[PDB]
Amino acid sequence: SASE
Amino acid sequence: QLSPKEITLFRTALKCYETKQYKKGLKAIEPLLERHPEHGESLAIKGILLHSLGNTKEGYDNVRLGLRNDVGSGVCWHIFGLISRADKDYVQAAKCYINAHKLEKNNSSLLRDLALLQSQLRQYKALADTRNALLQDNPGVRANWSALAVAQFLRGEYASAYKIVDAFESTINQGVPVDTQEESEAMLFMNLVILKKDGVEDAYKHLLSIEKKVLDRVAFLETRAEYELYLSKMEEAKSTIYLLLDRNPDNHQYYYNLQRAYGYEDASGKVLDSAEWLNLYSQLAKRYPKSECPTRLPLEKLEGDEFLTHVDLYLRKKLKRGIPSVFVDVKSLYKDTKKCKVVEDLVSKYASSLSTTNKFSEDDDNSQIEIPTTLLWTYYFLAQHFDHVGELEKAEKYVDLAIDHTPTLVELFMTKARISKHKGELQTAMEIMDHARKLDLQDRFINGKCAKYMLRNDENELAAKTVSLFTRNEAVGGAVGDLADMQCLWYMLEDGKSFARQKKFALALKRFSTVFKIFDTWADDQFDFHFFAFRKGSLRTYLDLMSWEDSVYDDPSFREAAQGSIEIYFALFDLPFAKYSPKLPDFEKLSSGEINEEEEKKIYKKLKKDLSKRLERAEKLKEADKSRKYDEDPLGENLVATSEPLKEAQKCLEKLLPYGDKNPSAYILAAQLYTRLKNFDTASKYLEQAKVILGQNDPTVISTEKFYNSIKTQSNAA
Amino acid sequence: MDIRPARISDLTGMQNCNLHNLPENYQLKYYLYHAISWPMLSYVATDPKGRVVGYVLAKMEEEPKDGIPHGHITSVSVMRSYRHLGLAKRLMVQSQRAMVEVYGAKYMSLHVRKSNRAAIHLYRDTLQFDVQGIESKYYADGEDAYAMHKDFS
Ligand SMILES: *[C@H](O)CS/C=C/NC(=O)CCNC(=O)[C@H](O)C(C)(C)COP(=O)(O)OP(=O)(O)OCc1oc(-n2cnc3c(N)ncnc32)c(O)c1OP(=O)(O)O
Ligand SMILES: [Cl-]
Ligand SMILES: [Cl-]
Ligand SMILES: [Cl-]
Ligand SMILES: [Cl-]
Ligand SMILES: [Cl-]
Ligand SMILES: [Cl-]
Ligand SMILES: [Cl-]
Ligand SMILES: [Cl-]
Ligand SMILES: [Cl-]
Ligand SMILES: [Cl-]
Ligand SMILES: [Cl-]
Ligand SMILES: [Cl-]
Ligand SMILES: [Cl-]
Ligand SMILES: [Cl-]
Ligand SMILES: [Cl-]
Ligand SMILES: [Cl-]
Ligand SMILES: [Cl-]
Repeated sequence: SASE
Repeated sequence: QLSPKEITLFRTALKCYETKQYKKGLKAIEPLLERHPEHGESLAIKGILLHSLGNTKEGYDNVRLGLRNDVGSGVCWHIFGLISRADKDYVQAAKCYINAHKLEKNNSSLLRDLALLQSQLRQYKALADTRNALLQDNPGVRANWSALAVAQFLRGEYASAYKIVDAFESTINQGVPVDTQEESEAMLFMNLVILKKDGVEDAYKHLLSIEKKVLDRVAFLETRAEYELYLSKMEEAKSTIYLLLDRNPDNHQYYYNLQRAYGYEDASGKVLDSAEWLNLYSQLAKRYPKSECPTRLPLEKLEGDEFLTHVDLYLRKKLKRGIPSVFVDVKSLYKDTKKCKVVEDLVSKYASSLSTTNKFSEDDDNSQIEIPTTLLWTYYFLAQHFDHVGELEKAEKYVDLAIDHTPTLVELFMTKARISKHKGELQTAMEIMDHARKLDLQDRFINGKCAKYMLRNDENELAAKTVSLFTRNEAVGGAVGDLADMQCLWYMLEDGKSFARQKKFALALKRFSTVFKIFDTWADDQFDFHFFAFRKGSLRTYLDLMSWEDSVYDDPSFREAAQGSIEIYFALFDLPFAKYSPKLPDFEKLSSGEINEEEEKKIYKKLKKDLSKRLERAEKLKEADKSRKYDEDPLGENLVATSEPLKEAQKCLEKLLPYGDKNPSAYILAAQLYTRLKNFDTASKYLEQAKVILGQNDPTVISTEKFYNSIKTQSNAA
Repeated sequence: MDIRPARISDLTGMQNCNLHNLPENYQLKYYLYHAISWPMLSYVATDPKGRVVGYVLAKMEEEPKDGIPHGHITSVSVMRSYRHLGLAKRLMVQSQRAMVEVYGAKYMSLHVRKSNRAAIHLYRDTLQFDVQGIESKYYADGEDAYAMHKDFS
């Protein structure tokens, strides 16, 4: 999962 | 009017707005204002700057005082449009933009803006006129054509939609790209327009002709099968649906469709050819065994002995693998309560077979083989079964059996907590869930379950400390404030309900209001997409957006929050001590009215002092937010202190009423509201509407009518 | 279980699934941005009642690394109850096929925190991703990410  | 030194200064005002940091701007306006106060545009530019770095009514005044001065001038109307828009006053921004454009007919960006506002307000008619005017202004860009088509489609004006898309598509004889994906979507949208206007027969033909242009192969094939099933072109549907199962054999609807295409199943119920219906599914087991659907689905419709044989084969399958999901899977069969008994008796016998042997039943010892750790999973199944069915004693014996076997397995403790919850033992449910969490500190899920159980037990701060392990704590109000920022509906609801039932009303209102804010935010998020969607060209998806939005407030969570708020607003109206959020023991003394004025006076003095400290505490919180712009002004208490809770309850009711027929609780809340408002004819109609559905001998209905009777006969005297 | 393309109306249920299962969260707007920008890349697993129970939230790289188009998983998770079934693997294959067919993606990439044994065993070993390298302090709590990257060829 990407972290914004 | 007309000065040449101020012109270079008037411009720098606007440019500073354009460039943000409104600070410089004001310094370039103020000089020309306190010596010329009658120039509307000047007053206007002033305002939006004071609005922009905030705040807020300071601006709205200068804007207004400016706009009332210049009749007249698009610049004034435009900045009134901007601030109304920023403040989410969309019906008024539209009105400002129409007037702005009617005074500056050559400024096309006003229209580009108005279109967004009108799309939000669902003013489909006026939208179409705006989109049309934009298409005339610049027919160069495909997006303007798409936006007029979609707008027209949204009005049901399908023919006008068709002619627009058709016209545009012909002006590209060469190509072929264009975007390609823009074109693919343009076609699928066009095929929607045709289906909507010329019906299925034509739409099928058109779809078959655009096959080469369509990139979304799943949309093509799914859309194709729907048509082919509709036209009774069964043989073609057969082959198409096989193309879909090939792509994805885990899509339930594909199966019901393949069955329908074989004629083995009606569009509603599965009849007839009970024998060949099975057979197809058996063949479908040749659809690579990498899919559970061919054996799981028929379980829904099978019955009698053929069910027993297959459910047996299915259960053993999932038991030998040690699948913890086995009960959640079979669970849905229990809708009939005949299969439930069958499954119960089947896996009960499983546990005692497995008594002496390691083989299910009895005749399995003739086919030999054994299994070591199936009892765990059998026991775990039985534990979930009996919890579902409501035994609880049997249930708890089974989890215990499972935990004794392997005490390190998280799920076993999850189930034991629920069983405790069902027994009404909240404190130990909470302890057992914390033990479940302890067995897996890296998993946010079990963390969440734990916090929920804590909330159910009214341990708010413990819950907030627990979830603090997974949140981004940097702002605002720690874990709980981040959970609000990230729109975590369930936590705000459980927290709010917890505060409510401890009579900590200000907090309850707070948490519920956060649910309101999350929904409002959702409703508002589409806004930029009334532009962005046509720039990407995602027309069918845009359509889905618009209709999702149209009913976004028709949700369990929003209902629960609104309901909760109204009930507290009712208490706020009824009890004059409710606003002090008294602790439960003080709430009950004051509610029973058996105490003297000596004790009553004492309780109030205490309640007041405690409120002072909460207020004092909230100021410190604000100072901390601010020193870190847009703050929050009631970290807790502003809501609960309202001068008239009825009005607030009324606002809470607004978005419940359109869905009243399926959620008649809305109507009953309404009745209770207008009863308190002394407005009995509006009260009785709502109560009647509620009586019609569900009613007559409904508990909530009669207790409302009793309350209704008590207040209406109280207005008079005799 | 029922795996199928994601629709607008089940975005909130993807968000809720994300919230329950992952420390990295987004507001709904960011889901919408995925739906409008790449309307067929995301998939969803639903329970017998229709609610979202697993998902993959996919996209194509807005700013293409070196001009070659490629996909990015931005999120994938399953409720704890429906894990170990094949839900994630299946959601991943559906989403990947679409990246290729609709956008011409030549590869896909994603981030996993170094300690997520589960996710690694899923991409590295059973979906055949390669470890591209390591991105220091990628997650908010400071943990390192593995950049994973699967080439379509
Ligand atoms: C950016 O988004 C990438 S990293 C984020 C991933 N999400 C999460 O970490 C949180 C929540 N969701 C999950 O944790 C799920 O476990 C994931 C998403 C990781 C996978 O769900 P699922 O259980 O459906 O995985 P699968 O479909 O079966 O895929 C194949 C597979 O994985 C395992 N497996 C992974 N990890 C373990 C562990 N620790 N123990 C046993 N098994 C594991 C399998 O056994 C799989 O099947 P297989 O037969 O081995 O191929
Ligand atoms: Cl800024
Ligand atoms: Cl109007
Ligand atoms: Cl109309
Ligand atoms: Cl009309
Ligand atoms: Cl109008
Ligand atoms: Cl028409
Ligand atoms: Cl025909
Ligand atoms: Cl086949
Ligand atoms: Cl629960
Ligand atoms: Cl529950
Ligand atoms: Cl546009
Ligand atoms: Cl753009
Ligand atoms: Cl409800
Ligand atoms: Cl959470
Ligand atoms: Cl965004
Ligand atoms: Cl649920
Ligand atoms: Cl859940």
